[PDB]
Amino acid sequence: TEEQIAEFKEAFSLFDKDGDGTITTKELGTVMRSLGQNPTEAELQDMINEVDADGNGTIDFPEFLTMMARKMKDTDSEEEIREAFRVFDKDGNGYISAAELRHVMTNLGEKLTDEEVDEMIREADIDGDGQVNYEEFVQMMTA
Amino acid sequence: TEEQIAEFKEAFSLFDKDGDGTITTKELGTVMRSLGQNPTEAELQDMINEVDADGNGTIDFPEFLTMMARKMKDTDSEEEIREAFRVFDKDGNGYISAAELRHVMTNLGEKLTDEEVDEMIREADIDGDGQVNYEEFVQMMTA
Amino acid sequence: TEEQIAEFKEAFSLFDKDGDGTITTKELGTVMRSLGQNPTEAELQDMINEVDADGNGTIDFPEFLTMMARKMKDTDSEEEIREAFRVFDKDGNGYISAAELRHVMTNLGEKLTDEEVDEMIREADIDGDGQVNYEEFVQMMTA
Amino acid sequence: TEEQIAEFKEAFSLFDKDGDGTITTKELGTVMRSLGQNPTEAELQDMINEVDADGNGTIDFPEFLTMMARKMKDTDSEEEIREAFRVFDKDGNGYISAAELRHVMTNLGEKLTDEEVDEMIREADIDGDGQVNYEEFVQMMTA
Amino acid sequence: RNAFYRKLQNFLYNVLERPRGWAFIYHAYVFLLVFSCLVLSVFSTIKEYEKSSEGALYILEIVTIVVFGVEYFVRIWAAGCCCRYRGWRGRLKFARKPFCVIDIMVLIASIAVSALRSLRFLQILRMIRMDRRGGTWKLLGSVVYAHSKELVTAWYIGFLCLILASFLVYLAEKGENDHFDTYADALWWGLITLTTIGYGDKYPQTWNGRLLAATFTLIGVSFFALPAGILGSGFALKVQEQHRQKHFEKRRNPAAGLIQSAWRFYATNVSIRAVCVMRFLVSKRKFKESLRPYDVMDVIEQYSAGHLDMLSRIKSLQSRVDQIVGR
Amino acid sequence: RNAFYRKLQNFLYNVLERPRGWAFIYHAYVFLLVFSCLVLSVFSTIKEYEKSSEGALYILEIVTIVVFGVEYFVRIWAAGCCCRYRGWRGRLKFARKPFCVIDIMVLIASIAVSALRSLRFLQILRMIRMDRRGGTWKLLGSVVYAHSKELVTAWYIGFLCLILASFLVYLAEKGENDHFDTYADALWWGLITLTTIGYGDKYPQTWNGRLLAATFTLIGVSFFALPAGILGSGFALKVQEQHRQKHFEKRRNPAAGLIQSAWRFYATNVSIRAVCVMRFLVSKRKFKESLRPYDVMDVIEQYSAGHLDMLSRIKSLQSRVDQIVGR
Amino acid sequence: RNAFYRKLQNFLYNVLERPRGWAFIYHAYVFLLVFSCLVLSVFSTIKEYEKSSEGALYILEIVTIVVFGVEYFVRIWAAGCCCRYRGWRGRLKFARKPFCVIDIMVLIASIAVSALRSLRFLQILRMIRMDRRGGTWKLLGSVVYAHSKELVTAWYIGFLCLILASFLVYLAEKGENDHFDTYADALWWGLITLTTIGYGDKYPQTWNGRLLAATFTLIGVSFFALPAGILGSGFALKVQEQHRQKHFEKRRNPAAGLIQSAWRFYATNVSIRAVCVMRFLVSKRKFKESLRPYDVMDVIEQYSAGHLDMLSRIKSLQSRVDQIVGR
Amino acid sequence: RNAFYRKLQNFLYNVLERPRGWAFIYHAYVFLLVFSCLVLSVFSTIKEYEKSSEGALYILEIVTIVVFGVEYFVRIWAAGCCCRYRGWRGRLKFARKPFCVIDIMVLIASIAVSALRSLRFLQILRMIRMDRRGGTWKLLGSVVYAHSKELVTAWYIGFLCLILASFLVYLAEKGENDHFDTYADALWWGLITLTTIGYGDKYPQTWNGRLLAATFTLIGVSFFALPAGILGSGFALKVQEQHRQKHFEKRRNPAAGLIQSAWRFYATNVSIRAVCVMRFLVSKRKFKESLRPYDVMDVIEQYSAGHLDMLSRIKSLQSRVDQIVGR
Ligand SMILES: Nc1cc2c3c(cccc3c1NC(=O)c1ccc(F)cc1)CC2
Ligand SMILES: Nc1cc2c3c(cccc3c1NC(=O)c1ccc(F)cc1)CC2
Ligand SMILES: Nc1cc2c3c(cccc3c1NC(=O)c1ccc(F)cc1)CC2
Ligand SMILES: Nc1cc2c3c(cccc3c1NC(=O)c1ccc(F)cc1)CC2
Repeated sequence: TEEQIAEFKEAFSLFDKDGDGTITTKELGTVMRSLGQNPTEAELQDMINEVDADGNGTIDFPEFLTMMARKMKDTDSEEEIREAFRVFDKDGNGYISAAELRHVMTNLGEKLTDEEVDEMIREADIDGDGQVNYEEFVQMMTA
Repeated sequence: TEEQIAEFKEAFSLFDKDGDGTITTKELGTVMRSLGQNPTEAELQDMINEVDADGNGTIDFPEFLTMMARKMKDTDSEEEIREAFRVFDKDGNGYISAAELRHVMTNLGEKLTDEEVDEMIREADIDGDGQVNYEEFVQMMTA
Repeated sequence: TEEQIAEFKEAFSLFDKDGDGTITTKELGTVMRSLGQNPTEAELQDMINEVDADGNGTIDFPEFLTMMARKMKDTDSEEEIREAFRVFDKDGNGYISAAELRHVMTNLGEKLTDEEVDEMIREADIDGDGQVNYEEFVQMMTA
Repeated sequence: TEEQIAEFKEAFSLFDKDGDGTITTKELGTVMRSLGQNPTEAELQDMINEVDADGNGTIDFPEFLTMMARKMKDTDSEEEIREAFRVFDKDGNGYISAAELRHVMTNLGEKLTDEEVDEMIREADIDGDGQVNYEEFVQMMTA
Repeated sequence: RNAFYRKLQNFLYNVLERPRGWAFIYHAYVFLLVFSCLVLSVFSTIKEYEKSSEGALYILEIVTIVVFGVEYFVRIWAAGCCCRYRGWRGRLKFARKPFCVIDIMVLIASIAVSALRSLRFLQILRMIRMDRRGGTWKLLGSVVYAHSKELVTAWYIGFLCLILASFLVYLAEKGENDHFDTYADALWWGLITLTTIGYGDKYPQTWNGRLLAATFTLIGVSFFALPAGILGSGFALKVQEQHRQKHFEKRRNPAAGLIQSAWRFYATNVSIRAVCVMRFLVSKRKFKESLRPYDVMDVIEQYSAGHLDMLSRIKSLQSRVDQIVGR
Repeated sequence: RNAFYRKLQNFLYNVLERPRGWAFIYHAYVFLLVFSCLVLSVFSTIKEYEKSSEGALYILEIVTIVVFGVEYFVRIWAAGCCCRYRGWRGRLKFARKPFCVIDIMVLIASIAVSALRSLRFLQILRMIRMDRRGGTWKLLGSVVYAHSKELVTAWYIGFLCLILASFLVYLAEKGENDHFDTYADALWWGLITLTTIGYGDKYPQTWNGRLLAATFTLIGVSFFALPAGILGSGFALKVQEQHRQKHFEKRRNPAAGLIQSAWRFYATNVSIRAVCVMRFLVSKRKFKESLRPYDVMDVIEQYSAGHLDMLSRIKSLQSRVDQIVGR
Repeated sequence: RNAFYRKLQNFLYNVLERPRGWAFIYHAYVFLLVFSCLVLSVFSTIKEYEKSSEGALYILEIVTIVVFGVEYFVRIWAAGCCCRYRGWRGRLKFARKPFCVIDIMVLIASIAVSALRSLRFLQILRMIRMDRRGGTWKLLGSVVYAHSKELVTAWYIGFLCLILASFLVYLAEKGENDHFDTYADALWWGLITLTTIGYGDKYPQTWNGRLLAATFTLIGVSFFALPAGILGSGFALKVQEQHRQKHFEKRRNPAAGLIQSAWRFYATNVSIRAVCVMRFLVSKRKFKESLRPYDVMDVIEQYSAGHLDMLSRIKSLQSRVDQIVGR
Repeated sequence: RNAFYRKLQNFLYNVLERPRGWAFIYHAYVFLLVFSCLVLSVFSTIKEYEKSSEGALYILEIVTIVVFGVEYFVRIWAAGCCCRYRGWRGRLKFARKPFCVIDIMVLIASIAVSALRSLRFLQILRMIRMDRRGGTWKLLGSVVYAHSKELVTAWYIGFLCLILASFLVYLAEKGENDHFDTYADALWWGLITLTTIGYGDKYPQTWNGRLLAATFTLIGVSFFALPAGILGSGFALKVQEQHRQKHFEKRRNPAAGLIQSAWRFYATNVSIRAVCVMRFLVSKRKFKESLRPYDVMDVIEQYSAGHLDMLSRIKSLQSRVDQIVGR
C-alpha cells in the first residue's frame, strides 16, 4: 500500500546510498556492516544475483518492492523446508527431540542466539512432547 | 613495400630496445607497459612462442615482417571465428540479439570499452534486426 | 577409592582452571604446555570428543573418573595392538628383530626417547632372542 | 690404492666437518654451497639415502670409499642411458641432430654450460654426421 | 500406554514400509511364500502331478491370502505414524496409494477365487506388486536414460546388421535349404542366431549361406551383446559413484542454514526485514546448489575458492609490503 | 507477417533437422511408420498371410510416401533458416546434401513402384537413411578406434583359438563322426560353438572330440565374448566422462577473447598493429588450447599454475622480509 | 640346530599355509593331481574305458592319499611357527580349524575306500576343500553385496520378463505346437531361451509365438546377461581401486603411534597418567580413522587440512601487518 | 647417393618393422593375402569345390611365397639401419631373432611343398608368425595377471557349480533319460549348457532334471560369462588409463638430467668427483622414480611437496614477523 511503498522507499534510500535507484554491492556491504553482519564477496554477489532479474548488478525500486511482496505461502518453500527437515529427521519418523533440535539449530550451519530457539520452541511446542513434529510445523509457518 | 619495410623496422626498433635484432620478453613487456596493458609471464611466453618459429626466444626482423604480412583472409580464421560465434550462438539459429552480444563482448572474456562495441554494431548492423547475423558478419570481416 | 577420588579431583582442578567442573580446550592446552607437549586444535578436539560423551565440549568430574577407571584389560585393545604389530610384523612370522623394533619405536610415528625403548626391551626380552615375539608381549601388556 | 685411500680420506675430512667419520646433511650442504651449488632438503635426503646403506643418515669412510670404487662399466648404467637417449631419440632411428642434442642438453632438465656440450661433441663426433649416433656413444662412455 | 503403542506402530511401519535391516527377512519370507504358490501352480498345470500339486496349493494359497490380509490391515493401521495419514481422513487418503488399492484388488479377487488363466494373471500381478516402491524400475530407467545414445547406437546398427544378414542368407538359401523358404523364416533365423540363442531349427547349409552367416555373426553377435555390457558397466560405475559420494555428505550445513533462515523469516513477520528475506534467499540457494552437483564439481569448486582466496591474501600482503616500503 | 513466418520456419527446421525434445516424438512416429511397412512386407512374403498383409501394406506404403514427400518438401523449405541455404542457389546447395538426394531417390523409386527383392532393398535403404546425421556410426567408430589394440588382440587370439580348436577336433572326429567329414565343416562347428550360438547341427561325439572341445571352448567362448564386453565398458566409461566434462564447461572465456580479438583486428585495419595482431594470435591459441584437452589435464594445469604462482608470491615475501632486515 | 629347525618349519608353514611366490607351483601341482583323479573317475564311469581308467585311477588315488597325508602331517607340524599353536595344546587347537578336520575326514574316508556315488561326493568335497581360506567366496560375496541393488533389479525385472513372455507364448502356442502343451513347458522354453542356451527342444512355431518370442527375447536376453556384466565391471573396478590404494599406503604412522602409546600406557602403571591415557585414546582413534576410509576420502581430507592451515596462516599474517600498521 | 640409400633403408625398416601409419595398409594387405590362402585351402578340402579351389590356390600360394621371400630379404637388408645389426656379423645376429628363423623355416617348407595336414599346420604357423612382436600376447597376459584373483574366483566357483549341477542332474536323470546314462555325458551337458552353447543334443527331461537345471543355470551361466566381462572391463579401464597418462608425460626432465649426468661423469674421469658421482646417482634415481609410478601417485606426491613447501614458507614468515616484533 501507500505506507508500504513509502517505507520500502525509505529502506531503499538507506540501502542505495548513491541515490540513483541502483543498490550496488558496496552499499549493501556498508549497510550490512552497520547492521553488524559481515558479508563476503561471494555472499554479496549471490544476493545481488538473487535480486537482480535484469543482470546489470544493481536493483531498482520496483524490483525491491516486488521481491518484498512475496509472502510466506507465495514463496512455495513448503517442499524445500519439508525436505530440509527430513534431512534433519535422522530417524525419519516425522519428529525430532528437543535436545537434538537445539544442537542442530545452534551449532550447525549458521550459529544463532539461544533467544531465537527459545522463541521458536515457545511458538512451536503445540503439544510439547519433546519429539516435536515438523510437518505441521512447516505447514503453520507457511501459513 | 619500401614504406612498409621502413615502418616495420621503426616499430621493431621501438620493440627491440637491445638493438641487436632480437626482441626479448623484457623489451616486449616494457613496450606493452608503455602502451598501458600489463603482460604476464604466461602471456609473454605464449606470445614469443607464437612468433618465434626458430625456438631461441627472440625474433629477427624478417620474422616480424613475414608474420605481419598475413592478411585477414590469409589467416584462414573464418572457421575459427565461425565456430566461436556458434559457441556464442546460444539458440544455434544463426543470429544473436544486440543485448546478449553487448553483454558477452563487454563482460565476458576480455573486457573491452563500449566504444568498440558501438563501432562494431555500427559497421555490422547491415540489416539492423537486433538478431544480427554472424555468418555473413565473419565473411565480411575475413574479406 | 577415596584416595583415588581425591587424587582425581586434584588432577582435575589442575586441569579445569575455570573451577566450574568443565575442562575446556584452552585449559587442556595450557596444562599440556606446562607439561611440555604442544597440542594442536585437531589434537585438542579429538581428545575432547574422545572424553566428551555428552557433546558440550567440556568434561565433568565423574566423566573423568569413569574414563580413568578403565584398566589395561578392560580397554579390550588386545586385538587393536595385535593387528598394529602385525602391520609392523613385516615377515608375518610372529617376531621382529631388535634393530627394526628400535627403528620403528623411535623413528616412526611419534618419536620416543631411547630410554623408553630401552625400558621396553628390558621388560620384554623374556627370551632375548633378538627376534622377540609380540603376541605374548601384548598378552602380558594387557594383563 | 694407498694414494687413493689418502685422497679419499682428505675429501671426506673436507666433507665431514664434525670429524667423527659421519657425513651429515648439514656438512654436505655446506660443502655444496662452498662448491657453489645449492642443495635442497629433498636433494640432500635423496643423496644420503643413495649413499647410506645402513640407514643412520650418516656415511662412514669405508662406505664412501666403496661407493667411489664403482667404475663406469661396473655401474651397469648402459641400459639406463640407452633407454634415456631412446626417449630422447625422437625418430627412434638411433641418431639425433646436433641442434636438437644441444637444445635438449642445455635447455631441458639440468641446465649446463655450453663448454660441456662443446666438449661432448668434440669427444663424440667420431663421424661428424650431425645426426650423431648414441648407441656406440654410450658404449664408449661405459668403457 | 500410548507411548508403547506409538513405538510399536512405528516399528511395524518401519518393517512393512521401507525396511533397512532384518525386516528384509520378513519381506523375503513373504516373497518366497508367494513364489512357492507360483511354482505349485506351475506344477498343477501338469496333468500327472495335478493331484498333489493342487492339494498343496489349496492350503498354500489360503495361507497366502491370510498373510496378505493381515499384512494389509497392519499396514493401514501403522500408516498412522506419518502425520500425513492420521484419523479416518488420513488413512483413507493413504489407501488412495496405487499399491494399496492394487493390494485390495488382489485380496478381493483371491477371495473371489478361464479360472486357471485368471489365476496365472493374478499371480503375475502379485509379483509385480511385490516391489511396492518402484525402486527397480526407477533405477533401470535411470541407467538406460544415462546411456540412451549408446543403447540407440547398438540397437540401430544391430538391427541393420540383422536385416542385412537375414536378407543375404535368404538370397543365398532360398532354394537349396528347406528352412529359408520365406523371408520371415530367414529373419527368424537371423534374430535367433545373432542373439546367440541358436535353436538350431534353422541354419544355413549352402556354402554361400555359411560364409555370409559367419561374416555377419562376427558382427551381429557383438552388437546384440553390447546393450547388456553397456548397462552392466553403467550399473557398476554408478555403484562406484554412490560409494564415493557417500563419504563427504555435505548436505548438512545448507540444510541448517535453510531451516534457521525459515525460522527467522517467520520471526521477521523495513531494512531489517529486507536483510532477513535476502538472507533467506541466500540460504535457499545454498541448499539447492548443494543438492545439484553432489559430485567432484564440489571438489573443483572448493579448489577454485581456495585458490582465489589465497590470491586475494597474496594481494593483501603485497599491499602491506608496499606500504612498509613507503613508510 | 514475415516475423511469424521466420519463427515457424525456424521451429520446423528445428523439428525436422536436429531435434532436442518432443520432436523426437515425431521422429519416432515416422520411424514406427516405416518399420510397420517393413514388418507388413515381411508378412506379405508369407503365402498364407499374403492377402491381408498386401491389403494393409498398400495403404501403409502410400501413407509412407505421402509423409516422406511432405517432410522432404518442408525440410527443403525450412532449410532457409540457415543463411548458408538462402534463395534458390542456397536451397539447391542444400539439396546437394547426400541424405537429401538419397531421400529424393527414395521418393522417385517408391512412386515408380525382382519387384519384391527391390522393395526389400529399398526398405533397407530407407532404414539406413533413418539416421540422416551419421551420429551412431561416428560414435561406434570412435569407441572402436579408442580400443583398437584390445579389439585386435581379442580378434587375433580368438581367431587363432578357433582355427586350432577346429583343426584338432577335425582330427579327432574325421572318421567316427558324420558331422566333421571335411575341415570346412569342423570350422563351421568351431565358429558356431565359440560364438555360443550352438546350433547343434554339429557337435563332437568321440571322447577326443569332447575333451578338446571342452578345453577349447573354455578359451574361445571368452575370447569371442570379449569384444562385446570391451566395447560395452568403453561406452559406459565414455558416458561417465561426458557427464563429468559437462560440468566445468570452460569454452566461454576463450571464445569471448577470440571474437573480441577478431573485432579488434578488423578495427586495426605500426607497433599498435603489431600488438593487435599478436594478441589476436594469443586469443586464437587460448581458444584452441581450451578446446584440445577438455579433460582433467585442465584441472592439473590449473593446479600447476596456482602452485607456481604461489611460489612466486613466496619469493616476493622473502624479498620483502630480507629488505626489512636490511632496513 | 634348533635355529635351522625353526627356519625350515617357518618355510614349510609359508608354503603349505599362505604362499606368495613359487609355493603356488606346489599348490597347483597338488590341484592338478586331484583334478586328474577326478577326470580319471569320470572316465571310469564309462563302460568302454572302464578297465584302463580304473587301472590308472587305483595308483593315482593311492598317490593322492599319500600326498594328502604327508601334507596334512607337515601342516600340523609346521603350525608350531605361530605361537598360538604351540605344544600339544596349541597344535590340537590348530586341528580344531574347520578345514583341518575336513581334511582329516577326507583321509579317513579315502582309506576306508553307493561306492561310486560316495567317491564322486568325496571328490567334490576335496575340491571344495581346495580353497582352505575362503578367499574366493569372500571376494565374490563382497562384490555381490556391493552391487546388491542392481543385481536385485536385474533379477526382478528379468524374472518378470521371463514369466510374462513364457505365459504369452504359451497362450499363442497352446494348441498349434506340440512343445507348449503345458505352462511348465513354456516356462522351460522361456528360461532356456532368455539365458541364450537355446537347446532347440522347444521353440515357437506359430506367427504369434515367433513375434512375441522376438519382442521378449530382445529384452530378456539382455536382462539375463546383465548380472554377469555388472559383476564383471564391479570386479574390474575393484581391481583398479586396489591398484590405486596400493600406492599411498598410509597405515604406518598410525600403527607406530598406537604401539608406542600402548607401551607408554603400560609404563604409566595423576595428571600425567590422565595425559597418558588420553594420548593413548588419540593414538587408537588415529589408527582406526586411518583404517576406515583407505580411499580418496583421505586425499580430500588432506586437501581440507592444508586449506584451513593456510587460511590460519593468512589470518596470522593479517594480524602481523595490522600490528605493524599500529606501530 | 649414400644419403638417399640410408633414407630409403630407414623408410623400409619403418614399414616392415614397427609401423605407425599407412604401413599398416601393407601389413593388412599381406595378412589378407595369407588369409585368402587359408580360406582357399579350406574350400579345397571340400570335394565338390576341389578343382576350382585348387586351381586358384596354386597361384595364390605361389604369390604368397614370392611376397614372403621378397619381404624377408628386404627386412634383413633394412635391418642395417639399427647399428646393432651392421655388416655380416650384425645382420646374422639379426637373423638370430626367433621370428626371422621362423620365417626362414616357413619359406623353406613352402618351397619344399600328410601333405594336406602339413599344409594346414603351416598355415596356422604362418598365422601365428603374423604378430612378429608378441604385442597381443603381452597385452592379454598383462590384463589377465592384473585380474588373476578375480579370474581364479570365477574359474573356481564356476567349476564347482558345473560339477555339482552335472552330478545332481545325472542323479535325477540316470534312468529316465537316454542322454544322461553316464556321468561323463552329464558333465558334457553341464559344460555345454553353462557356457550357453546349448547344442541341444542333451537336455534334462524329468521334472527333477529341469528344476535342478534351472536353479543351476541361473548360477553357472553368470559364472561362465564372468571372465569375459571381467577382462572386457579391465581392457576398457586400461585404455582409459593409457589415455589419461598420455597427457602429463613427465619422462623428459629426468632423462635430460640422467644423460647430462652421465656426460659429466665421463668428464669427471676428489671432493668434486665425489659430488659428480653422487649427483649422477641422484639423476639415476630421479629417472627411475619418474618411471615407476607414472600415475596419479605423481599428482599426490606433487600435492604433498607443495603443501610441505608452503608450510615451510609459512614458518619463514612467522619467524620474520616475530623478529619484527622483537625489533
Ligand atoms: N539387447 C538388445 C539388442 C538389440 C535390441 C534391438 C532393438 C531393441 C532392443 C534391443 C535390445 N534390448 C536392450 O538392449 C534392452 C536391455 C534392457 C532393457 F531394460 C531394455 C532393453 C536390436 C538389437
Ligand atoms: N565379436 C568378434 C569376435 C571375433 C571377431 C573375430 C574377427 C573379426 C571380428 C570379430 C568380432 N567382431 C567384433 O568384435 C565387432 C564388434 C562390433 C563391431 F561394430 C565390429 C566388430 C575373431 C573373433
Ligand atoms: N544371472 C542371473 C539372471 C537371473 C537371475 C534370476 C534370479 C536369480 C538369479 C539370477 C541370475 N544369477 C546371478 O545373477 C548370479 C551370478 C553370480 C552369482 F554368484 C550368483 C548369482 C532372474 C534372472
Ligand atoms: N571363461 C572361462 C570360464 C570358466 C573357466 C573355467 C576354468 C578355466 C577357464 C575358464 C574360462 N576361461 C577364461 O576365463 C579365459 C579367458 C581368456 C583367456 F585368454 C584365458 C582364459 C571354469 C569356468
